[PDB]
Amino acid sequence: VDIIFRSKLPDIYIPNHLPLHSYCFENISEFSSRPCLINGANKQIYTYADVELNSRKVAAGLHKQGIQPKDTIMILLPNSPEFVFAFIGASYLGAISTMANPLFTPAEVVKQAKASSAKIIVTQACHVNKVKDYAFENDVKIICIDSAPEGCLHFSVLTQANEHDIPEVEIQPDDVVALPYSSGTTGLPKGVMLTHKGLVTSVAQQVDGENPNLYIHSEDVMLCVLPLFHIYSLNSVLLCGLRVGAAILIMQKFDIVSFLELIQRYKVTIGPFVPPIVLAIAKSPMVDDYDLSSVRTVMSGAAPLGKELEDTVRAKFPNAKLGQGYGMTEAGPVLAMCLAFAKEPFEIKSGACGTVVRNAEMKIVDPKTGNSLPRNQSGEICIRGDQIMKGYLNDPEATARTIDKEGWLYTGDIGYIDDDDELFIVDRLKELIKYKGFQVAPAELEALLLNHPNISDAAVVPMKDEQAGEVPVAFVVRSNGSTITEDEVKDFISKQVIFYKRIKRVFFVDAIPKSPSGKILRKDLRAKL
Ligand SMILES: Nc1ncnc2c1ncn2[C@@H]1O[C@H](COP(=O)(O)OC(=O)/C=C/C2=CCC(=O)C=C2)[C@@H](O)[C@H]1O
Ligand SMILES: [Mg+2]
Repeated sequence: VDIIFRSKLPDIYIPNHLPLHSYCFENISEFSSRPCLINGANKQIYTYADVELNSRKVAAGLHKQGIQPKDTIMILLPNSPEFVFAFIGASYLGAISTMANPLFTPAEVVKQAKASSAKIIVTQACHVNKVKDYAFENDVKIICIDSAPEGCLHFSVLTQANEHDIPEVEIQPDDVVALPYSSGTTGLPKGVMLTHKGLVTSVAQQVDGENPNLYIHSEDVMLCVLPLFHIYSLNSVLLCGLRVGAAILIMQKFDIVSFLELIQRYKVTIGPFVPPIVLAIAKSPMVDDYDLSSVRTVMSGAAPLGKELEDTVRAKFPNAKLGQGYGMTEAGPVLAMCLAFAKEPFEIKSGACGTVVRNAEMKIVDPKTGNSLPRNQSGEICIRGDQIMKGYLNDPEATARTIDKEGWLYTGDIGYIDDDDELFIVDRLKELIKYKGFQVAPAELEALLLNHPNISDAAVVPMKDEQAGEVPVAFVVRSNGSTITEDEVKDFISKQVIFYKRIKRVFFVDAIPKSPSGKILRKDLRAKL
């Protein structure tokens, strides 16, 4: 029998039959006039009424541009009001947003555009070159938020549409609304189908209930420095923020001065961070010149945090409850959330990544035997609930290997749950590398390396790094007679991938250690490194 773990919070009613926009704006009448989005770039403020109206206008505009229910748009933008309007606009149409890092290489953007069948790409003028040829050859519309080059439209073509022209639509709970990409537990990035039902469930698990797990209210100011094109910010900052009527303070890029100035100036109360930001707060001499006493909740997620950096937060944010959230794109994303963040807070331990969310089930499974494990025993973390993905787009085989027929998602993460129902992640079974919280799929890099005429075999694994958490490193077997150097391997990769996917070290070996099936012995390589 499976040994099942649950939240210390009771299950709540979740209205996950509601479309995502209907749910997130369910209580909008209570805070219609309140600030919703604050753009750090220009200090422009949109109210809740503004954001709902602009999203509806954009929905009508997208319809006019040919977006029908179940069609997909690609958002290729930094954090911005336009990102939000495009995302919520598509939701109103029963359509799908796929989201991508605007700093991706042309090849990376186009691969995702093709895989997702995006009909429109929403971007900035400076990135049109990345997609223009592909878009022309495939009649993909390009919409620019700043200025429109030839063969492109301006975003005003969407915002100038009449909100009353949103077509009648019957959106279903299992309809897809968001399509972030993730490599999951092995292989290449895949389209994660996140549904209305799924995202409503995930948001509710965090912010709804008499005692919400993550207590945020309509007088809070939440920093949005994490990228909205990744699921952590998209769900836990934007969607959760909207649901409770919080103000969301958007930053386009991290820089330490702007970060500190915005916190102090706007009296930021919620700080959703990742470990590199925590480390920057730890190290920067200028931090002591700022008043950070407004911050009442600091969360770290996306990568392990550690003890030294937890001490940093305590010292630098004297009024804050500090803790972690643990998510995975396929999981909706939140698996566990620090109960110190609750309206009636629970005691927590350092190094814990939270307690499994309410309205969900967790088990810990031994990879060797397949047996479910009791408390205080490490194994693979698995989760079950309405919040998880529908599956991978056009990839039932990968879906079947990732979520079983009893509804269990296998995370590829190793951890244990203690007597206080606190979850600790201790290792990663899956091949995924995390650079500053960003996914680096070694299979992608390995495919590139094997394409080189002078490389016989290759394996990409994480190496521990202070600044980035992990960096990708390559073990490379040179072809016979090859003299390819570390720098030459690095340059070959660097010309083809976004910065964070870059190989930081190459180790040249005679053979890549492999299992008798033909699979890389990655744990052995990590032990060596
Ligand atoms: N807290 C964590 N500690 C150790 N590791 C963590 C943690 N959170 C995520 N990870 C790692 O990233 C993987 C998931 O990567 P992915 O990019 O798909 O998703 C994410 O990283 C999402 C994280 C997140 C979302 C919402 C939120 O509120 C708090 C955190 C996990 O399987 C695990 O290996
Ligand atoms: Mg319906």
